[PDB]
Amino acid sequence: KLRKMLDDLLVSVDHSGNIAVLRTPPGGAPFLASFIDRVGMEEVVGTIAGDDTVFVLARDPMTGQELGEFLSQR
Amino acid sequence: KLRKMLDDLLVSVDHSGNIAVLRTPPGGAPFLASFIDRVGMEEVVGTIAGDDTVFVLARDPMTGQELGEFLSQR
Amino acid sequence: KLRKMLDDLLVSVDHSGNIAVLRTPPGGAPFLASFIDRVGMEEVVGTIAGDDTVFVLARDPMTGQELGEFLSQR
Amino acid sequence: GTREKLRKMLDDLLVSVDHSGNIAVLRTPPGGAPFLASFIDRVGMEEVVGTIAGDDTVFVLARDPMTGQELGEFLSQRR
Amino acid sequence: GTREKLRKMLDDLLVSVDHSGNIAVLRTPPGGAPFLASFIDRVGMEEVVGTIAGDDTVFVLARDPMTGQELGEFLSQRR
Amino acid sequence: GTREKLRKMLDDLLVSVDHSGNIAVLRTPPGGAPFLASFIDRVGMEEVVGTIAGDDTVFVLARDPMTGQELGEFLSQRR
Ligand SMILES: N[C@@H](Cc1ccc(O)cc1)C(=O)O
Ligand SMILES: N[C@@H](Cc1ccc(O)cc1)C(=O)O
Ligand SMILES: N[C@@H](Cc1ccc(O)cc1)C(=O)O
Ligand SMILES: N[C@@H](Cc1ccc(O)cc1)C(=O)O
Ligand SMILES: N[C@@H](Cc1ccc(O)cc1)C(=O)O
Ligand SMILES: N[C@@H](Cc1ccc(O)cc1)C(=O)O
Repeated sequence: KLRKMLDDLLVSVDHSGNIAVLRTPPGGAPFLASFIDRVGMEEVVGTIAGDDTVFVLARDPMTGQELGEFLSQR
Repeated sequence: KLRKMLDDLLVSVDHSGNIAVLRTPPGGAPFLASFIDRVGMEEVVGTIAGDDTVFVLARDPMTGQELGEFLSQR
Repeated sequence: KLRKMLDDLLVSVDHSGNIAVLRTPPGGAPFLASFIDRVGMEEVVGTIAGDDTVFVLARDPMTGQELGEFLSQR
Repeated sequence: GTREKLRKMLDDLLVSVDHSGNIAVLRTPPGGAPFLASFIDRVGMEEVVGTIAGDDTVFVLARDPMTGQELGEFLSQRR
Repeated sequence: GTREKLRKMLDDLLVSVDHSGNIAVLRTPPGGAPFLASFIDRVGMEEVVGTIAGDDTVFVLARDPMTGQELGEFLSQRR
Repeated sequence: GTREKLRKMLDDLLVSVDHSGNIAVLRTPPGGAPFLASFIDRVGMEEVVGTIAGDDTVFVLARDPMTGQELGEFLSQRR
């Protein structure tokens, strides 16, 4: 469950333009991001995970702030 | 040849705003992206590869959709 | 010091839209990016590092060009 | 606390443990290896010389004379 | 099919093979190591305890009593 | 020049060196392991079979019969 992953891994959410930024604990980004990819959300154009940072690309016309609010809401 | 790399590695292309998103098979993103970097395309501001996802940043005024169409066309 | 890291690691800076792109020597991206993260700059929404490429997301209304100019200026 | 945290990390991320020679091999779910390995590093195991995470695999190097197997067992007992 | 795919992977990604002790070391082109290693994991080699990919290098741990060299040879013969 | 560059790399990135068996283990600051390891690869050490970088850790495999320790010492002497 993404909801469960998000309580353990989502340290914070931020945004700018079409991107939602998710912060995780150290090394957490690929574990969280690949789980997002498996959910298969239509508004999620794609994700890239660094070490502690995920960039999630929102499908126009959704903004990165809206997208990040939906992930933070879970 | 990028054309050849793209038939073996490009599972799909997507976009939003100034970003083209390329999906690859598992672990394929850095192999595909670094090969894009070596091509040296003026409209490609840069790329970042995750595991199975490449973000390619299009130079304004080109959009991520146009850029992704040119890569998908190869 | 970020200033010192930037002379050793910043090969070039580029931009498009809300993103500043930093190029590093091979494998340098996570070393440079995590150091940016530790600085904690309010306009930096987040960073993701690939191998030789950092994407830095600028907080609206700052552009990726302005942000990249401030990093290049250090 | 650190121990309760390690135990929960291991329970949620450690799919299996294996070994060969002085290496213990941890398997995780997809993307999980840096998350798990980062934390292991942070607990400060004297018997661990170091770790490297891939995507779903960690190699944990055992400090001589300990073996990869013994390392693995130590970790399994923390679950 | 899996074998034809492994063979093509190896032909296109394996620049060289080397070894030391219980480790086989695969070299790839730039960025190629996770692509190759992911696939190796997926073929299910019983003689492989696990793999870790860097950027252009994979370490493949051989299951005791097999050696890194023997592993390498097995892989070379699949090309 | 390559040597002055290696020396500066090592001085700035090598927090510590350790070993077990045929592996030398390099510790770096955060994110530093691919930067350091890339460069090591590029200097062409005959005694190095290969390297893999994580985030803050590199495993350097020593070419038989050299040991992880001896490798480490060689690198320490370049600082
Ligand atoms: N936040 C960036 C930079 C980073 C890289 C390595 C780290 O250990 C920490 C941060 C990323 O996750 O890609
Ligand atoms: N698509 C993201 C997340 C991801 C990370 C690890 C994976 O194994 C799979 C997907 C990326 O490539 O960075
Ligand atoms: N520039 C991209 C692609 C890349 C990946 C692996 C490399 O070795 C080089 C480049 C990134 O840094 O993610
Ligand atoms: N098991 C290897 C190879 C791998 C790479 C990428 C993957 O998505 C999956 C597996 C590692 O974790 O490095
Ligand atoms: N060979 C090592 C170090 C390396 C890191 C990044 C590179 O781009 C190249 C080499 C690895 O694959 O981890
Ligand atoms: N030391 C391990 C685990 C690790 C992963 C991510 C980190 O940010 C820190 C440590 C490695 O370098 O792979």
